[PDB]
Amino acid sequence: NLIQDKQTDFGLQVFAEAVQSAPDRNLALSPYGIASVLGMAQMGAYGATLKLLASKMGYSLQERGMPKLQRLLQRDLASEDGVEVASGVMVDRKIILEKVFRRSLSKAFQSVPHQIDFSQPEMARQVINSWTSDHTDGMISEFLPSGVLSELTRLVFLNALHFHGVWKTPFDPRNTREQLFHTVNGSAVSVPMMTTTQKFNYGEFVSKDGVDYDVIEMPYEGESISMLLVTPFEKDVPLSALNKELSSSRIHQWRQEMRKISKQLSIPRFSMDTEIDLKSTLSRMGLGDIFSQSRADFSRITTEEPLCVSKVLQRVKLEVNEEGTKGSSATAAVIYSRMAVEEITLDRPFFFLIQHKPTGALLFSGQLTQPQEY
Ligand SMILES: *[C@@H]1O[C@H](CO)[C@@H](O)[C@H](O)[C@H]1NC(C)=O
Repeated sequence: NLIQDKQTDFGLQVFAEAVQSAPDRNLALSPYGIASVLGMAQMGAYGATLKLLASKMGYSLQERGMPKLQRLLQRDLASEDGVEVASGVMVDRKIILEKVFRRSLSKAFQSVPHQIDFSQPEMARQVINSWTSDHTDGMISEFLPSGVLSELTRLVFLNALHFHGVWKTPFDPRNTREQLFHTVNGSAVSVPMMTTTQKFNYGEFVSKDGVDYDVIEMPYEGESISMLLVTPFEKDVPLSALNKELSSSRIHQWRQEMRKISKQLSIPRFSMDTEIDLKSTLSRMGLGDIFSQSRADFSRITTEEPLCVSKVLQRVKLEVNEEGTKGSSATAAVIYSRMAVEEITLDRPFFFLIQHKPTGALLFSGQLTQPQEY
């Protein structure tokens, strides 16, 4: 809907700032997860800080009927098989919380703020890691490494997501082969390339800046979730040129302009485990003041003292491999055609989006720039 698209757009903007500052690195974020934590921050914000957040995000969770929308969204995504996701706010145990913040987090997120003794950073780390692990079924067992929290840490918003998908149609691992992937370096490296032929939802598009590109869709079993793979046509045009195609409306027009068509698709097998501290990106988006001791207004969290965000952290993890619906065939029925099936091989950096179709939410937005890394 309208506000789903606003969340998707806000999260893709964060994604687009992240890749702009690190064009050569593998990166997976969760637009849903990012909107979720900044939605938590909104519940605590007041005055100019609320106004700032609401204007950058495009909506306000403090407005009538909005907590129920956040809550149903969160409920629908978390209930997907394969999805383990956790968001929460961790606040120093010494701070006296306002009831309104408690009531807001319960109404929109069915959560409570988690009080942490940050004056003992290594204990705080173990407590936060165990909580995150318990709430992701162990899939994110050590959310934070040492050196992130300090004794000065007061308020942390975090989101953790692991996703184990099963393709509707399995890849045959016997069809997986070492083939060359071209990095932004110009260098070529040989990696396992999974391959399959099937009728694929497929479209060709051109960006605003006249860059020609394709998008191809691959469903997980159930078809509530599917991955969209997006890449420049020309092998020597960088992935960067596409950063601004990623909007919820552009995704809407991809879905109505795409049609099924036989294709031989080859894509690297890869895993990503991306940890990100979102300060630098959010500040590039104009949200720097939420981190400022002098300018941030979280009066809804506490009125007894100044308070600004210490950290906004996300960790996202997924493994993309051959696994498909058990006992299903890797291969279509043999239909003869004088039509040569076009090959699409993803042997240069590409975007991948993983979308929940009922809500339209993006569980992931990532770029693969080097398949041999996480
Ligand atoms: C590119 O630089 C050299 C080869 O040109 C290599 O050692 C390095 O790891 C490459 N980096 C990436 C990200 O492919």
